[PDB]
Amino acid sequence: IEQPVTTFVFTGQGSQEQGMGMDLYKTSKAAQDVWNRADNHFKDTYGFSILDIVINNPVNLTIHFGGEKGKRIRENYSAMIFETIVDGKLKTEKIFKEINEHSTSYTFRSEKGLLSATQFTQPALTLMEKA
Amino acid sequence: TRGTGLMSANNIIAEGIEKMGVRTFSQKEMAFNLLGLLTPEVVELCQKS
Amino acid sequence: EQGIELEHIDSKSEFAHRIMLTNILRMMGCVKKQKSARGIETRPAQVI
Repeated sequence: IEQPVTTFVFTGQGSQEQGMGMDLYKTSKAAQDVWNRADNHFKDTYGFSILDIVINNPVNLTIHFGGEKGKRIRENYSAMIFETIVDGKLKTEKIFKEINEHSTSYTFRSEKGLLSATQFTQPALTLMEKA
Repeated sequence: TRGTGLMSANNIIAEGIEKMGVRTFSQKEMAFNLLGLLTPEVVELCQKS
Repeated sequence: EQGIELEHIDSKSEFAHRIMLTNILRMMGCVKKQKSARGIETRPAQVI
């Protein structure tokens, strides 16, 4: 028997909280596969664990670019641009200006917790939901 | 490495070795040498081999 | 340790051998355990 006509609506930013959907992470095989899959992608391309961020709101978070693995992770921040269309001719303002061949660290500052910063909140929501 | 600038049993002969065409070191020089193994080039190198 | 030839290797030399080698290895062993613990794989420690 067909369930009554259903709409799924997915909440955007602002609702984010420490510990969000880590109840499901304990219990659900399907949820575990979503976080674990994404936390391995983050750990290896950008040098942080999105789980750690969600579980314990860290105020500061330093990435280090040491060893061969670490140099690969630094190229992944250096490649991230912002091909803006500002002026008649497009101008490319490279995100993370403080990251060059001779960096060994980059630190994400927040006031309250990193889970309230746009770039961590956006994934933590989008996972919690997808899970 | 010439201990202090006083009479170490090893110090009195430092001058004598140097006549072979060799170098001994003050501790400030041997410090300098080892702080060169913490520069970001030989740190970057240590991390390879 | 001075004036300790091979006939005179005793407790002082056995104890020195622990300061200058086995416990060096145990101190580098330790930092590997505390770094691994916290999944730190990109911030190595130069041992001089």
